[PDB]
Parts: sequence; C-alpha cells; structure tokens
Amino acid sequence: SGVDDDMACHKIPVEADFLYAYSTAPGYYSWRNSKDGSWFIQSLCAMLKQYADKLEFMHILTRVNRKVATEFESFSFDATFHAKKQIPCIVSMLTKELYFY
Amino acid sequence: SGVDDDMACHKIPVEADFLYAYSTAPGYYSWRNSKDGSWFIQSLCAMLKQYADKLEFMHILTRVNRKVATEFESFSFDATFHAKKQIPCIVSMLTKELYFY
Amino acid sequence: FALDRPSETHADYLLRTGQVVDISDTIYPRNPAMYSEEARLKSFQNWPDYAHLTPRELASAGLYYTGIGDQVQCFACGGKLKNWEPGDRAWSEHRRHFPNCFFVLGRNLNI
Amino acid sequence: THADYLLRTGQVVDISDTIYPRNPAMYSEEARLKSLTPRELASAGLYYTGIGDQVQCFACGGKLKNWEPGDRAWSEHRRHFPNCFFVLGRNLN
Amino acid sequence: SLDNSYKMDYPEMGLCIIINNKNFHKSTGMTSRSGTDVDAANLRETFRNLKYEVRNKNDLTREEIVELMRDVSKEDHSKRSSFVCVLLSHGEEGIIFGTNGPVDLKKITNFFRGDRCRSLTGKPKLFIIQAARGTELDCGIET
Amino acid sequence: SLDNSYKMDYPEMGLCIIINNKNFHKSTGMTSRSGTDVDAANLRETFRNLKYEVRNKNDLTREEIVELMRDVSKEDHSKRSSFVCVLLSHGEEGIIFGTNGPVDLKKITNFFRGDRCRSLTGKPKLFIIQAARGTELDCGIETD
Ligand SMILES: [Zn+2]
Ligand SMILES: [Zn+2]
Repeated sequence: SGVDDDMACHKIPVEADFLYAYSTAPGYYSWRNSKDGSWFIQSLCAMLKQYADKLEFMHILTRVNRKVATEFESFSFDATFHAKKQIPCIVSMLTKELYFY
Repeated sequence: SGVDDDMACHKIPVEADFLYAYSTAPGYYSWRNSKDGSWFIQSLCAMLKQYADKLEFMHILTRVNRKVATEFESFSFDATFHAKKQIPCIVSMLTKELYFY
Repeated sequence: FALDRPSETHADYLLRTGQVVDISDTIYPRNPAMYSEEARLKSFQNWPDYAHLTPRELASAGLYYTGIGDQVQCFACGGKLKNWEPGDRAWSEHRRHFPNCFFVLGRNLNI
Repeated sequence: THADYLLRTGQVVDISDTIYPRNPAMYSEEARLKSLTPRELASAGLYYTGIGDQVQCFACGGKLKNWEPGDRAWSEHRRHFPNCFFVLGRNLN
Repeated sequence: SLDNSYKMDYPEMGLCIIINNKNFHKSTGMTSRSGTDVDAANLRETFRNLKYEVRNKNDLTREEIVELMRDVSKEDHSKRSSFVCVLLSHGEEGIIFGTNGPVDLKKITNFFRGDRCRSLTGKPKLFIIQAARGTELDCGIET
Repeated sequence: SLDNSYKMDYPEMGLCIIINNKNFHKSTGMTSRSGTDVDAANLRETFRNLKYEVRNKNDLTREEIVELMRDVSKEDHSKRSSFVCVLLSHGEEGIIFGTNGPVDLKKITNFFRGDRCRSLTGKPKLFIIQAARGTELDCGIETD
C-alpha cells in the first residue's frame, strides 16, 4: 500500500522535456533534393549556424519553418509532384527556453 | 501542360501558419478539476494574463507547459487515477513570431 | 462491467468516457478554518519563548500553530513542521518538506 | 496508384538541384560584370544578353528589359521572379 | 532585418471562437464535463482583454461545428490580424466531440487552409484544444 | 531568470546521435535515399561546432536502432546538458525505417522517458526527424 505523503513528493511528467522537430506536417510527404540533401536539414543547419548563438531554439526552428515554407518548391517532370511545398512541424513539450550559447 | 514560368510565381504551404496548442501529449488523457475548470486552460489564461504584453507566444505557451507540468498532480480515491501528471503539447507550424502587444 | 464486458478494461472505459476527474479541489485546503492569515495569527496564543521564528513569519507562510512545542501546520497541505533551528526561514522550510503543496506552488486554493 | 506507389516508396524527389542555376557559366559576378549600372545589375545576378537593354538571371533564367528610370535592378528582379532561388536565398550549385 | 514577426496592426485583432461542449447525448455514452464553463468564462475574459472579437458557442453537434467553422471560414478576415479557435470537449487521438459524436480535428482545421481561406493567408491561425488524446496517464517521475 | 531557461553549463554539451539510413533491403521495397550523406555531413559539422559529442551511424536495422538507443539511454548523462538524436530515413505517420523495416518512433523515444533515463531527467531531449509522415503533398497557395 501507500502513505499519505502526497504533499511531500514532487514529480514532473515522464513525457515532459521532449522536443520533436519534424520536417513535414503530419500525414505529409517530406522532400529531398535529387542529390543535395533535404530541404529541412539544409535549412536547419543554416539557421543553427546563423542563430545558435543569439536566439532561443523555438525561434530558430521557427526560422527554419519560414525558410522551408518560403524558399522551397519542388520541381518534377511529372505534374503530380511538381511545384509542391512543405511546412516543417515543431512539437515542443519543453518546460524552459533552450539557448545553445 | 506547363510553362517555364515557375520562377515567376511564389507560394507558401497551405498548411503553413497554423499553431495547435494541445493540452496533453499525443495518446494521453487530459485532466479537469472536479468543478474548477481544466489544468491547461487554467494555466493558459494565467500565463496569457501575465505575459501577453511582454513575451512571444511560443515562450508564453512554454510557460504554460512548465506551469501544468510543475504545479499540477491529480487526486483520486482510486489508485488507478491518483497522483497523475500532465504535459501540454505545442505544435507550431508558424513562420514568424507572434506578439500580442 | 466485469460481468458484462469481462475482456475489456473498466479503467480505460472510465477515461474514454471522461468520468475520471481530479478532485484536489475538494481535498485542499485541508483546513478551511485556517484559510486566512489573521485566523492563523490568532493561533499563536502561546508560541514558546525559545523559538527563532515569530508567528507572523509562520502565518505568512501559511503555517498555523498546533499548540504543541514549536509544531505548526499548513492550512493548505496539512503538513507539519517542528523543531525549528536558528536560520530556518518559515517559507523556505515549508517548500523544502512539502514542494508539492498548493500554497507553496501557487495553485489556486478556493474562491 | 502508381503515383501513390512512387511516393510511399520514397522515389519522388525534387530535382531543382539539377535544373538551377540555369546558367552555371554566369554563376560568378565577375563573369557577370563581363559581357543600367553594370555593377548593380550584375550584383542582382543579372547578366547582359547583348540585345537592347535586355539582361538575364543566371539562376532562374528570367529576362528583364526596357528598364525605366527609378528601376532598381534587384527590386525588379524579385517583382517579376519572386520564386527565383537567387531572389529567395535558396542554395545554388 | 524586416518582417520576422507577424503583423498585428490590422484594424481588428481577429476572431476567437470558443466552442464549449458540456452535455452530450445519451447516444454517445459520454458523461458531462462539469466545470467546463469556468474555462469558457476565463478564456472569454482573457481574449477580450487581448482585443479579440470573442464568440462563445455551447453544446454544438458535429454538424453544427463543421457548419460553424465553414461559415466563419468564409467571412472576410481582411482587416483582421489573426484567428483563434478554442475547443473544449471530449476527444482522443485526432478527434474532438460534438454533443452527438466525434469529428476529425483535421476536418475542422482544413476550412482555414491557406488556399481555402485567402483572407487569412499568411496570418497566424491558432487552435487551442482542451480534450483527451487517448487514455494514457503520466505516472510522473520524482525530482 | 529562475526556471526561465534550461541549464547548459554542465561539463559536456551532450550526445548528438545521427542515424543516417541510405540503403534498404530489397525486402522493404524502399528505394535508396541518395543525397542523405550531405545531410549527415552537414549535421555533424553543425552540431560539432555547437560542442556536441557527435556520433554517426549508417544503414542500421530496426533492431540495431532500438538497441543503439537502449544502450545510449543507459549511459550516464549526469555531466551532459542535453541530448540530441537525428533520424534520416523513410517513414510515415509515427514510423521511421530501419534498413530492414519500420519501427515506432515512440519505441525509440520511450527509452529516454523521464523515468527510464534518470540521467537526463529535467534536461532537454531533442529528436530531429527528416522523414515522410504520409504521402500527402502541399499544393501551396499563391502569395500577393
Ligand atoms: Zn503547505
Ligand atoms: Zn532570378
């Protein structure tokens, strides 16, 4: 059995402090360049390189969202896959801000 | 058929600029107080009231995550549901920062 | 249930149907009577001379005297603190031993 | 569908990285400045075509001409080709 | 720089639809969500103070919700800076309940896709969901 | 300020496991992910410059991945400020591929639950996933 020491024991969710930086929205496909890497990773590094030392992680990943959403559009000879866009997906369950600097 | 005009038109993902502020992690239950509202909404308003005028939305919602994760734990006479915790879930697909002020 | 749907799980049932609820709001504060600071202050009628800690500091940390030794109790969590040593700040000790207390946490009590 | 097949199997890929820049030869600004403020146009990635005042972008391949007073190279470049990599900042080569 | 934060100048701040579902048909098997009104209330005050045009709705059916969203998605948000929708109801992974049954959040959400509500394109669309996403419980950890 | 931001002082910055899956068994039906190495490379540089202890892995099987995570989840991250895991592979809603088949992200993720990896409790655990989550395509919308 257990004791009434409920008020003396402090806990945090076992699922807390996790951050999932997805490359595409749920249910969607994720694009790769013929041979120059992927849209997301490409932007991730870029933004990490420029802002790691001056922005909170959420804002950096929000930069990535704009970069991917703004600067990318697919090119295929098959109309079915041509001119497609993509939006990354930030899933944060963090409890504090994360600065790499 | 298409023309060499791609470069002449700019687009953004139709799924971009969306923000889903979930009260609990995927697959998890979400708690309500016997009659005093819900853990999440309660914290949401609280944090919105204090920081709406001085913090970016992500950071505000990150405040909510900590509030819910830190200040709440369930109480039930049934051991099966007693002393349970909860972590909200921020799902951002935003491209810019959002300040309410 | 166990008779009707033997193979299913009652717990999962209660949750899916949203019957599970946190009743903390009917358990705390443990002592409504000592809700107010004044009511609290009014409890140190015989606080021991040896002490290191005055009623106001203790009452302000939500603690009210129990009438025994230097043992006080929290109106919120019901926790008991005693044998206060020099340097012991009411509030700091309160959360050290009861970090999960509503008053300590800032969780709404009742109004 | 064959289409759904190709996607599920991850065979669909963006080949922009093999189509742009449209003209590798005019990749560099100096190469540009070679063949309307030259130093300005070239800086907007546009290189002269040899006809009238018609220039072209090494990246997107777009053509601009008949420049009117007040026309800033770069501003015109993105107005007519807002989807251009050079204009957007998307990696090139 | 320039333009790295949403523009919030626009005349109106935007709509804040609050769907507060408290009672459900016996046909759903779902119990009431007493205490839900305190939320509906609190949110209203909160977002009004933020200059949003709040609109409360209660015990709507899946149809009513779908319909409500569809209508609102067709208003002209041109002079509005953003959009907010708050759902308070039962739910599970990707589902929210109308007083008479479940609906896919996606169906509610799609009405505002950048191509289905041009008036909101490029503007932040916020959805706040207070509902279960399954039956798992976090046992928590000490520290 | 107090509980405003994670503590990043700890001796080490933390691990940065990069799983780079390029070739898959004919049994999976999945095609190769050529160009994936440029990513694996770029990430490595990026996170090294951030002082992370990077560790690359290639063409692991679902078992190897599960195993890899399990092992890493049992190291002692006490002196480490955080943890980062980057997955590059095929996938769909909630799934990622090992060269020989799919695995639930949740299974990989659970190894680091606040109660299964005490060494990381209260520390930020970041998972970066470059993979499909379905076959939907964003047709996009035009911008003034
Ligand atoms: Zn207490
Ligand atoms: Zn161009």
